[PDB]
Amino acid sequence: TANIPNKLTANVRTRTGKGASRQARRDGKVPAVLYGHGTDPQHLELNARDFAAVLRSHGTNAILTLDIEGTEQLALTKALDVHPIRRNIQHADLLVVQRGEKVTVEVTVLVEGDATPGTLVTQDANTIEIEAEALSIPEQLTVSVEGVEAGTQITAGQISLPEGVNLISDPELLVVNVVEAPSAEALEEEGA
Amino acid sequence: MKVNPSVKPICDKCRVIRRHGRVMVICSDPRHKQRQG
Amino acid sequence: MLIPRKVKHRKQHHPEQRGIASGGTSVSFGDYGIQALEHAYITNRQIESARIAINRHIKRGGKVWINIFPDRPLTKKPAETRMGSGKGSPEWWVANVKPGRVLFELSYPDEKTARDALTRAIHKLPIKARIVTREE
Amino acid sequence: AKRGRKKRDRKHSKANHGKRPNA
Amino acid sequence: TPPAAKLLLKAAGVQKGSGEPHKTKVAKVTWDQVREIAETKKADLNANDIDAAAKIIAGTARSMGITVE
RNA sequence: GCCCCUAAGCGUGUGCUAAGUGGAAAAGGAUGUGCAGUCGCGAAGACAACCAGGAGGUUGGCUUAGAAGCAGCCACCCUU
Ligand SMILES: [Mg+2]
Ligand SMILES: [Mg+2]
Ligand SMILES: [Mg+2]
Ligand SMILES: [Mg+2]
Ligand SMILES: [Mg+2]
Ligand SMILES: [Mg+2]
Ligand SMILES: [Mg+2]
Ligand SMILES: [Mg+2]
Ligand SMILES: [Mg+2]
Ligand SMILES: [Zn+2]
Repeated sequence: TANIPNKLTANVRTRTGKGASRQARRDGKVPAVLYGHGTDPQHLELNARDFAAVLRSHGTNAILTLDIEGTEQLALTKALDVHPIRRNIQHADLLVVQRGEKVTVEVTVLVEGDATPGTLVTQDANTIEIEAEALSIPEQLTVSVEGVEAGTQITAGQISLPEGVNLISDPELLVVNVVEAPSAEALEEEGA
Repeated sequence: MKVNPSVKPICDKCRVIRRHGRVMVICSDPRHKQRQG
Repeated sequence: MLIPRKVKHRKQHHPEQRGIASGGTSVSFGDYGIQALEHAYITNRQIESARIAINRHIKRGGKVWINIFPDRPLTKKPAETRMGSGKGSPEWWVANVKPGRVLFELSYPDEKTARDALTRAIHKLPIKARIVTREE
Repeated sequence: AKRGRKKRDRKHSKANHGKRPNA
Repeated sequence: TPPAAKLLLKAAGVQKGSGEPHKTKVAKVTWDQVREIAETKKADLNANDIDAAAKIIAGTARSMGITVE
């Protein structure tokens, strides 16, 4: 597994603060900070359409090559501020990474498969914490529940990781709990 | 005729139309015939 | 009905209906949820009504979480009383709901039935709400 | 009744700038 | 030719089937018994081979909660 | 504030509204119309219309007076 960086144009911000930031978002740009082991925070604007499309295609942890005044820098999406109501990206934290660097990242665990017919699959962890190379970060880990019967408890230690990928979350975390499907009687008691 | 603020297609043969500024549902089943008002 | 077992202060100032919810704004237990778009006091009677609507629609084979508990008391004075003579006795239990707050969550295998069930619940609530998923 | 409503609504005129005595 | 479900009933030795196809297993029926039902149903099936006809009969066994092994 | 009552624009440029909306109102209902943006299918003939096929095990188990795809419950297989 090896991901190619996605190119985004970025320009250094002339002004900082909420006034400047609100204007940037109104003109369709998202403010971002780039910070790094090199301890050299840069203040950037990204195009909102382009950045959003990258996140749709490659998930929250996409690897980007930023073009800053003509200098290409490799960076990883560290964190996103998303407005609870508008669902727009307000701000991005970008971490500078060199190739072959270990990065701790939270990845999305998808559930695939037909559980046994009387079963309900409940997912208790949306996410797991992983160590991987900058370029080897899987965009999604899939666990299969295709066969498990009631009572089974898929834990984080039981999920397939590609080569290079290490588990930082402790193995005892429940990712999937499989339970026998509630009766109508149990629905009526739950939350009464 | 049903006359209600909410008019909904009751079966898959119900068609929503606008006629003379009213929303209406016309259908082959005369029970489902209804008018916004 | 959901009532707290005890409260330290049985007569409280009204909860303030200001600001966007800073906590509980995402679906954390189920795959679908109801997200508030308006400020309201949601009472325990409305929560019960909404939850039973969801249960009836799915019949069985699903799980409903209620992310909101009505622990805020609202008082009422006895009927036909003049102003004054002390604060009324507690009468309603409400949750202070802010826009962005996820009120109900549902896990169900079928998306179509799940969305319909949550719509049935929304019509029971005093506010405007939308269906939200775990996905971005 | 409509009297109260109409009286208060007239505050939203350009000249009142959204305020008026007695609402 | 008699109903395939009734042939499964007589092959399993039970008088009524499961009310919960998945949550119950009234009995067990060898693939050999299923193949014999297929051969005796050959005048009433779309299948080309007896193997496919037996798979058809095994579909009926699933829907009525009979284990085929 | 600037058509006339009524001093000053029936001002200029580009759009929007058909409701006299403008010149009151909620939950909610709704192929109204404009602008922008995700995603599906399509010249390997899509969407609408019309011609033809839509089936065999089988009336799938259970429940019932009965239940044959079409009260209800469980499962939802296989073949040409
Ligand atoms: Mg908080
Ligand atoms: Mg009144
Ligand atoms: Mg004049
Ligand atoms: Mg003017
Ligand atoms: Mg003119
Ligand atoms: Mg003019
Ligand atoms: Mg014009
Ligand atoms: Mg008017
Ligand atoms: Mg209105
Ligand atoms: Zn109809």
